[PDB]
Amino acid sequence: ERPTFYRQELNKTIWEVPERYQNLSPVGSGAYGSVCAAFDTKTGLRVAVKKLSRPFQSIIHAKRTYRELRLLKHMKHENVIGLLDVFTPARSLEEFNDVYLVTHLMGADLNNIVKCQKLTDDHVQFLIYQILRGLKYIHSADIIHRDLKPSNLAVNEDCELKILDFGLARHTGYVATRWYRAPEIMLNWMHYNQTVDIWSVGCIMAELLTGRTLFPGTDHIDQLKLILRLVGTPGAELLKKISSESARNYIQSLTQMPKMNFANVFIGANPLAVDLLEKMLVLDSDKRITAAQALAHAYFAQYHDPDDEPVADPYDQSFESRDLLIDEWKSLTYDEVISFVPPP
Ligand SMILES: Cc1ccc(-n2nc(C(C)(C)C)cc2NC(=O)NCc2cc(F)ccc2Oc2ccc3c(cnn3CCO)c2)cc1
Repeated sequence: ERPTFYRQELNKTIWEVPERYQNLSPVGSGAYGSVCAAFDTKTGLRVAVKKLSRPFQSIIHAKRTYRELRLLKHMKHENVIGLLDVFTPARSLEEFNDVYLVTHLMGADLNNIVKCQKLTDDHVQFLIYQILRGLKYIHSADIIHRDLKPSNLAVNEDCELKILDFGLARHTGYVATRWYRAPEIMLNWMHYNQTVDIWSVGCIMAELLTGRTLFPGTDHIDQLKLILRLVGTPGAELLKKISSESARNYIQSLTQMPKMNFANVFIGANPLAVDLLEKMLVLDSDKRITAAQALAHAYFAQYHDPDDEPVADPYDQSFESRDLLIDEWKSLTYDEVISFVPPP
């Protein structure tokens, strides 16, 4: 049975939602959509609702819409956002033009937790453990997040964490994606692997330990300069792996920089935290630690449980290779909306 919908304007966006979702309030807004917090009067819990902006306006938007809904419908893990509800006011494919996605509202993002709580080393252990646990699951579905940063980590007052991706394309509480980006993806060095996300985790962990952005570059050139000042310039073995000629010629043109000893950078940190950082912030991603390996690191001895670090069910990404028209991406999305089944 179709719920009763109501309409409401909030910060210039028109929201049309089932009456179960009330007290809508803004969380974030950018070119691709907006997110509000609300109260779900069915369950008595707070939820976040994402409305895609004109999701079938172009091929790239239609495919993004479908990708997000496919992925959110698949994610079933404690440390990753999951889909509580997906709805449209439209009563048929013909009038389907808006998609809304619903998840459990977490207290805050990882930035706001730093303002509120004083993160001891135990807190850092627990928070990074959960990121890696969620990343192991995500990577096991052959998915790379690519956008990990503190604003994409949702945290409650109990310091329980979930990975999400706002996906709104915001630019200047601003947190730049580039500050957490591995150099090999930022500069298109080579066909990169899943451990670009581990680079991001290292940057986040560093910031949780020190209170400051590890590499706050103002553009990609300054970003790389800041990175190489810590980890040193690529040596011969890694340069040869930079298969982009333009990228390699640029790196080879820079003044060589020595690698720093992280024990002298992260003064007073748990030695095991320093050791993990040294394994995540490896320039050569063939040598960078994976999420599964990092979960086994002695830094996480208090939390690590190999029988409770689950992997994902097989995720069918054959849609990624298809070249479809807007109306075809729209119809596949509509199918996925209609087939959704709430979790129990
Ligand atoms: C084209 C594209 C775009 C994105 C993705 N993508 N990829 C992932 C992976 C699996 C890779 C991590 C996740 C997603 N997408 C989202 O995470 N979409 C956000 C979302 C979805 C909802 F259904 C409802 C609200 C949403 O936004 C929020 C915002 C803040 C929130 C919550 C909760 N707490 N808090 C903190 C404040 O209290 C939720 C894939 C493709």
